[PDB]
Amino acid sequence: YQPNYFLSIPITNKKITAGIKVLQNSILRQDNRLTKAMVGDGSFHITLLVMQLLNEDEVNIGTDALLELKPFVEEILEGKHLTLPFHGIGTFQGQVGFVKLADGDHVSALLEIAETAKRTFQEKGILAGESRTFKPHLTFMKLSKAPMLWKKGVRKIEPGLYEQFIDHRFGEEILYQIDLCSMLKKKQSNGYYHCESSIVIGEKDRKEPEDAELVRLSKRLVENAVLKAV
Amino acid sequence: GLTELLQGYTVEVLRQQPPDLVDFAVEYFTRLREARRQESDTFIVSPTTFHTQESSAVPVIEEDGESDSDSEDADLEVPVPSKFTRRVSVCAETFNPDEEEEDVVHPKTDEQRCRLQEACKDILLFKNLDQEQLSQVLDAMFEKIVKTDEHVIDQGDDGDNFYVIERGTYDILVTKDNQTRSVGQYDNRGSFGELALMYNTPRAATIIATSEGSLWGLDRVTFRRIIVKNNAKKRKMFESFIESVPLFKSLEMSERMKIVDVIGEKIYKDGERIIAQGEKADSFYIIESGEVSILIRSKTKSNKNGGNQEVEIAHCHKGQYFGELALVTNKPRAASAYAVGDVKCLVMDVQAFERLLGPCMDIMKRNISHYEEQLVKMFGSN
Amino acid sequence: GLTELLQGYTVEVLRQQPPDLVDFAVEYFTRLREARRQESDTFIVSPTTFHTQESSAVPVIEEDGESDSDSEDADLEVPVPSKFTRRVSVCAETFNPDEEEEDVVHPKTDEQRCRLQEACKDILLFKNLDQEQLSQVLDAMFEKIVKTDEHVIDQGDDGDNFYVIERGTYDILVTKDNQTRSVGQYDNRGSFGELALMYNTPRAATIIATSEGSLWGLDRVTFRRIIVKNNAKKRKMFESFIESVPLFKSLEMSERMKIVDVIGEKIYKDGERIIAQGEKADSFYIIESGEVSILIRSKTKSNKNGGNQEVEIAHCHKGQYFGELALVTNKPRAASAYAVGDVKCLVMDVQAFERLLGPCMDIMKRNISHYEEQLVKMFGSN
Amino acid sequence: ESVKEFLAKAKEDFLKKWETPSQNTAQLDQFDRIKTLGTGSFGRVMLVKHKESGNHYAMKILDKQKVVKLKQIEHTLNEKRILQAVNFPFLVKLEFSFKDNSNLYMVMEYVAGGEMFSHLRRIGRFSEPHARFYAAQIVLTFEYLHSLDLIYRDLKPENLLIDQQGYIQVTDFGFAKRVKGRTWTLCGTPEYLAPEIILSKGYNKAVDWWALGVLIYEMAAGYPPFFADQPIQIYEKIVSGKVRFPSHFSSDLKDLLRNLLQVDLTKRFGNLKNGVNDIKNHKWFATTDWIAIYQRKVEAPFIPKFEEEIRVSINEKCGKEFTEF
Amino acid sequence: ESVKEFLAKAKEDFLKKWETPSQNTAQLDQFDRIKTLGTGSFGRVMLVKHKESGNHYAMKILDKQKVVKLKQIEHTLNEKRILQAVNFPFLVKLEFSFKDNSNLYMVMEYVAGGEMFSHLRRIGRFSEPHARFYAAQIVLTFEYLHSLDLIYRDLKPENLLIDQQGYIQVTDFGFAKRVKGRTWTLCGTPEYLAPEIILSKGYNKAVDWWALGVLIYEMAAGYPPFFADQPIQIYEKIVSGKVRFPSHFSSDLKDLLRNLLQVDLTKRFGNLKNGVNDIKNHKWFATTDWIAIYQRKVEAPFIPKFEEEIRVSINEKCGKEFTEF
Repeated sequence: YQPNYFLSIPITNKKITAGIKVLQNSILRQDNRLTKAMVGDGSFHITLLVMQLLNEDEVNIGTDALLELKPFVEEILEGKHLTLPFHGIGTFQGQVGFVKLADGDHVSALLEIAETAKRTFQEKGILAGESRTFKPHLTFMKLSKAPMLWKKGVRKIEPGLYEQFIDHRFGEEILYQIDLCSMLKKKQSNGYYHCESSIVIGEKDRKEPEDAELVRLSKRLVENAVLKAV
Repeated sequence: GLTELLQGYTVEVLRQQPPDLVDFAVEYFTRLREARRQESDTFIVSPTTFHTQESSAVPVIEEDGESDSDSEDADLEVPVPSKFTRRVSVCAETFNPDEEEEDVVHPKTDEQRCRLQEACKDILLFKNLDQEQLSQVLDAMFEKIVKTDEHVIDQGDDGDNFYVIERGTYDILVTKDNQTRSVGQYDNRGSFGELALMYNTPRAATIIATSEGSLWGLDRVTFRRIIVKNNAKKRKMFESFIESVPLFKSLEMSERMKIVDVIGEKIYKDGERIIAQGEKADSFYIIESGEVSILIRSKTKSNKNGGNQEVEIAHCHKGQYFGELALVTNKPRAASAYAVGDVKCLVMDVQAFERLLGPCMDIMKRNISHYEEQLVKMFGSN
Repeated sequence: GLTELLQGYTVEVLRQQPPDLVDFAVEYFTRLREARRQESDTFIVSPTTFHTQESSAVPVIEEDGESDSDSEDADLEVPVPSKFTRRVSVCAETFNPDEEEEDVVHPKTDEQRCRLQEACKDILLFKNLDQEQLSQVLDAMFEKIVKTDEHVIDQGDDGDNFYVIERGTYDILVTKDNQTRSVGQYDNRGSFGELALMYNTPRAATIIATSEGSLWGLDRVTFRRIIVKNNAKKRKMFESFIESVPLFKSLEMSERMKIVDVIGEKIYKDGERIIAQGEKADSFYIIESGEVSILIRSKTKSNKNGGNQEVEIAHCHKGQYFGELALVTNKPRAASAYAVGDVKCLVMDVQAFERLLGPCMDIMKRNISHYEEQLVKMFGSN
Repeated sequence: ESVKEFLAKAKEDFLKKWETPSQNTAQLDQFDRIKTLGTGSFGRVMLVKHKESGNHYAMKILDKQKVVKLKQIEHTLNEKRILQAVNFPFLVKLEFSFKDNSNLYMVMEYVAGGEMFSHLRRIGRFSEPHARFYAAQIVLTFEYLHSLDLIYRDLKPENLLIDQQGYIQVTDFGFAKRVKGRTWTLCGTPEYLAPEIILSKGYNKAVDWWALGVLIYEMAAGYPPFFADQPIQIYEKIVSGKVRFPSHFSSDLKDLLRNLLQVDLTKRFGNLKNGVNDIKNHKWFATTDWIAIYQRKVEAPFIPKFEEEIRVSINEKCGKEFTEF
Repeated sequence: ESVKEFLAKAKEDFLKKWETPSQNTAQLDQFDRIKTLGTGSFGRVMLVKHKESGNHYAMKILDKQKVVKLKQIEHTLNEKRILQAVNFPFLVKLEFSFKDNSNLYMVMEYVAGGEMFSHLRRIGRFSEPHARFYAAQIVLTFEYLHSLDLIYRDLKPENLLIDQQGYIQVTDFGFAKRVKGRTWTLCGTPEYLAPEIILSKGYNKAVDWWALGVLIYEMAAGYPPFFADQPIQIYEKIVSGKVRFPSHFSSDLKDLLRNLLQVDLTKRFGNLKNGVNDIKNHKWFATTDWIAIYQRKVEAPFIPKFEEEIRVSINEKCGKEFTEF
C-alpha cells in the first residue's frame, strides 16, 4: 500500500545535520544540477513506521496509538538510552543517498520498537508497517525528487561524489522524541514534516528523577573513548 | 569489565579534578590492585554424633574352662570282710631220714661265721638248734654276690632260699592290691625269706639291691636234710643208751621213743658237781661219755658225828647210769656225783618219766623172772 | 586530555589482550609517566662577592712610644745663697764659788801621776796652776779603757772631757766638707779636747783607737769646780790677811779685792834671805805662816866703822808684815830679813799698789783720828 | 572190755588187708556217670551211679600218666593202700578200685551232705555240747587209727564232712601214713601244725592229738588258737605254746585244751601213760556216751542240706610201676 | 761735779727699783700685734703696737714652761730684774713686763735702725773719729753700770744697735749681773773674753774694760786683736797679751789700747786708782765732749736704714716659782 503518514525520529543533534549539510553542499559543488534531489534543511529523520491515516478520525486514532506506544518503548529500553550512531554513506540502487546507521545493539532495540509500534497501531485499526525488512537509514537525497534529472542524463548517484564522507562519523542521536508526521501536508516553517502529535520517550530520560548528579556522564565519557579506540 | 573499570577511575577524576591525569591513574589502579581482600583461610574442628540409641536385652551366656588338676589320694577299701577263707595244706619235700650212707663246701672266715650266728639267734628254726647242727648249717650256706639294681627276691615268685646280708644296701617293697610301697631298707644287716625253709610258698615282698652287696643263702632242701638227718641220728643214739640199760629192758619200742622224744643232754667239765648229796632227787642220768665219781660224806652213819670228809662209793663210765633211786623213792640224794673228766649224760626227769610210762616199780615187775634181780640191783649191796 | 588518555589505554588493551586489566593499567600508566623527561642533576654552585667602598675620613688619633727611666734624678740645688756672720755667746755651767760644805777617788801610781803632770805642762788651763790645784785635778782624773777600733771622740759630738793617753795607738781624723782625712796618729803619747774644759762645744776631730789602750779623762764640771772653789778659798784667805793688817783698815772692800787679785805668794825655806839690807825696796810682805828675823849690820850708825856683824831688830810671825817702809819712802832697805823656819809670805809690789790705790800716805790719813797712831807706827821707835 | 575186743579184731582185719591190698576190684562198665563235681585246683572227681544195686559213689579220676609230676606219686599209691585196709564209721570208704591204661580210679562212698568248714563259718561257732559231739567222733577215730599205727596228719574243718545223719565223716588221706617209730615230713595245715613238726624233731601219734586241741578250740571259738596274718607268726605262736581263751569258754574246756595244746610231750593228753583215756575220761567229756556215739545212736545237733566224657588209651601205659594198686 | 750728782741720783733710782721690782705692769690686751721677727735659734720675739698711745715695741715671748731646760732659768729671772731697775740713754728699755699662764712677756723699746755688726762688716772698718764716737757711748754706759755694781760681760758688735739718731743702743743682758766682790761664770764671746775669765781667777768690773779694748780695736781695724781659726789659739793669744797693731793706727790709739788690753790688772785702764777717768782723759779722747755725747747732741757719722697667732693656757702653770717677775 501507499503510506501517507509515518512515525519519525527527528535528528536533533546539530552536529549530524550540519555534517549532512556539508555532504550535500560538497556534492552540489561537483554537480549543481543535483540541487532539487537534496532533502530539505530541517527535514532530517529516521522513519520508524509507515501507515495510512485516511480521515480525521483515523488521524486522531494514530495520535491515540502513538500515546499508547510510549510505555511500550520505555519497557523495551530497560532503563538505558537508545543511541543511534550515524557513520558512512550508502545508496538504494543509486537512486537514494543515505547516511548509514552503524551496526550495534541499538539496531535490534530499534527493530523491536518498530515491530511493537506496528502492532500497537494495527490493534487500533490502522494499516501500518510493511512486509519488507526494516532497514533504518538517514536519507539525504533522492533522484525521484528531481524528475528533470532523468530527462537530462543523470540517472544514478555517482559514488565518487560522496567518496570523502565514506567513513565520516556524522554523530549520535539519542532517542527521545517520536513524531507522527504527514508525508503529504505542507512542511513546517523550519523545514520539518507536518506533525500531528509527538511523544517523548525520556523520563527525560533517567532511571531516577533526582540528579546523580552527572555521575553517569563518566559512563558516557568512557563509552565514547572506547568507541573511538575501535 | 573494561568500561566499568574505567568508569570508576573517571568518576574519581571528575569528582577530584586532579592536576595530572596519569599520575592519578597510577595511584587509582595501584590502590585497586591492593584493594582485593578475597584470599581467606578456614580451619575446621567439629564434633559430630548420633543423639539416641535403643537397647534390647540378650539372653546369651559365656563360660570358661578351668585348668586340669591331677591329684592322687591313698585309698583303702575293704570288700565283704569275711574271716572265712578255706586253708590249704602245705607239704615239704620228703626224705629218707635214716642216714643213706655218707655220700656242700662254702668257705667262711671266723668273723663272717660269727656274724652269721648273730644274725640267726632269733630265727625260730635256728633259735634252739644244738652247736653241731648250727655249724653244719652255716657250712652249707653259699655266698651270693649281687650287683646294684638287682632283684634278690620278687614278690609272688616261688621261694627256695633264706638269705643273710653280708654287704650292701637294699630296698624292700610290698605290693598290696594295685599299690606298691617302698616300705623299708636294709643297710648291711638283715635276713629274710625264713618261711622258704619250711615249704615252697610265694615270696611276700620284693627286695632290690641298691649297691654291690653279698648275701649268704640257704636252700630249704639242704637245710631240712641237715637237720632231720642229725636228729634221726641223735634219736638212734639215744635209743641205744636207753636200750642197753637193763632197768628199761621190759620197755616196748614205742615206750623208749617217748623217752627219746623228751630226754635231755648235759655236758660237764672235769671235776664239776652233777648231783649234790642232800638236795632233792628229781632225775636220773645215763653216761654217754666220760666217767663219774660218786662220793658220800660218812656222817649219815650212826647218831651225830664222824668221817665228815669224802668217800667214793662207786665210779661209773660210758653206758652206766646213776641217780636211779629217784625213780623208786623220795628221799634226799644219798651221795654227791662229780664229773671225772669231760662228761656227757642223758638227763631224764622222774616226774616226766612217770607221766609217760607210769611208776618205775611196775616196769621192773613186768618181766617177773627178773623182778628179784632188778630189786637186788636197786636196793642191794653193790 | 581525559578522553585521549582513556582511548590510549583502550587501544593497547585491544592490541595486547591482557587477562588482567587492572595489572595492565598499573603497568601502562606507570610506563606513560616514565616517558616524560627529564630529571636534571643539580648544578655546581660557586659564591663570589664584589664590593666598592668610597669613604674618606678626616679624623684619626695617633699615639706612639713609651717612657722608661733608668734611675732617679737628683733634685736641683736652690738658687739662693745664704751666708751667716754671727757668733753665739758661750757659757759654762754656773756654780756657787763659795764653798758649800765639804760633801772623786781614782787611784794612780807615782809614775802614772808623774807622767800626767808632764803631759799637762803646756796646756794653758794647767800651765800656771799651783801645786795643790794640779794635785786635786790629777786626783779627779778617771781612767777610761778602750778596745781597738773604738771611737774615743767623734767629730761633731758634744764634748765634756779632756783626755790624756796612757797606753795605745790612735788615728786622728778630720772631716772638712765632704772629705775625711786620716791626718795623724798618736802612739802612747798625747792629749786632746782641752776646749771641752771651758764650755760645751762640738768635737772638731774624730779619734779612733787602733789597739787596746788606756786614757785618763777629766770632766769639765769637775775641773771647773775644783779650780773655782780653790781660787775662791785662796781669795777669802788673802782677804783676811790684808784685813787684819791695821795699815789697810781704812781700805774699802773693793780696794782690798784689787790687791787680792794681783798679790803674790812665796815660800822660803828656813834660813834663806827674803830681804837684803841695801837693795831697793820695791815690795812689802805679810807673813801667813812661820817667822821672820830682821837683822841690821850696825855700821850705818855714826861716821865710818863699827859692829859690822849681825843684830836682830825685830822678829815677826803669822799675820805680821815687814818691808812696810817701801810704801812710804824710797831709800835702800835699812835691814835684811831671813826666814826663821819654813815661811809663806804674801808679796805686794809697791808700784802696783800705788797704781791701784794711790800712795799709801793718803790711805793712812783717810781716817784722821788714827793718822797720828799710824804715823808713829811707821816712823816710830819700836 | 570190748574196746580191746574191737581193736584186736580191728588190727586183725587191717593187717590182713594191709599185707594183701585189694587191687582192681570192680569194672568201669558197672558204673555209669552223672554230674562232674571234682575240679578246684587238682584231680578230676565226678559223680557216678551203679548198675545192679544202682548206688551213688564218688569216683576220683587219676590219669596214670598225670602222676609222676606234681609233688609225689607215693603219697597216693600209699593213700590207696590205707583207705582199702581201713574200716571205721566216721571214715570215708574206698568202695571200688581199678585201673588199666586209664588207670587208678577211686570209687569212694558218697554222702550227699554238707562241709564242716561251711557250717562252722556260717554260724560262727558251735555250742560246747555240739562241739563235744563232733569231738568225740574224732577221738574215737584217732584211737582206731593209732591202734593200727596210722597217723592222719591233716585234721581240720576243711577235711570233715557232715553226713545226712548229722555225723562226721573224715576225708582226704593225702598225708595218712603208717608209722611205728618216728616220721619226718613237714606237712599238714599251717594253723594245725604241731611244734615238733615245725621244728623237725621227729614225731608220730602225738601230732594228731595236738591238732584235735586246735580243732576243738576253733569249733568253740570260731577261730584257731594260734591265728595270725603271717605264717611265720603263726608258727612262732605255736612254738611258744601260749594260748588265750575266750571269756565264754568253760573251765572243763580250758583245762582239756591246755592238756591237748601242750608243747611239752611229757604233759600232752593222748601221749601219756593212759593214752586216749586221759581224753575220754576228762571232765569235759563226762556227759559223753562213747558207745552211743560209735553206734551213731545219739541225735546230731545239725542235719545238713540235701562236665565232659573222657576215655582210655586202648593201651595200658604207666602200668610198669603202678602195678601195686 | 754733776757726774757725782747724776750717779748718786742714779744709784738711788736704781736701788729703789732693784729692791722692789716692777712686776706685771701692763696688760696684753693693750697691745695688738704686727710682724713676727724673733726666730733665729731661740726665743720668740714679735713686733707689736700700742692702743691709746699707739707706739711700737718689741715683745719677747718666753713660755713660762719653755724655761726649766735650756741652760738656765735665773740668768733670765735676774736679767728681767736688771732691765727694769736700770735707766740710761744708750741702753735698751724694758717698757712693759707681764705674765700669767702665758707668762713672761718682755715689752722692750723698739728702734727701727741697723745692727752694728752688719754696718762694721760692710764698710770694713770705721775711721778713728767715728770709732771714738761709738766708744765714748760705751765708756759712759759702763761707768753708769759699774756705778750700780753691774757688769755687762757680753760686749761685741753683735750686741750693739745703731738707732735712727745714729747713736748706740745696747741689747741683750743675758750675762748682766750685779756683783759687789767677785764672780766666776765663764761666759761671753770667745774673741772678747778676758784672761781672768778664761783662767777662772775670779773677776768683776775689769772684764768690761778689757772687752772695750777689744771692741775699739775691731772697729778701727775691722778685725779683733786676738783672732784665730781655732778657739784654743784665740785664748792662748789672749793669755799672752801680745798684740800687733795695723800700720794705720795712730799713736794715741795704740797707747790707749795697750792700756785697755792689759793682762796685768795692776796696769789696766778702768781698774786703776782713777777708774774710768784714766780712759776719759786719755789723749785719744781729747776731742770728745762727754756731756754732748750723753745728751746725744753730737752728730753721728751714720744714720741707718729705716708669723702665727699663739694663745694662753687659760690656766697659770709655772707660776709656782716665777712669782718674782
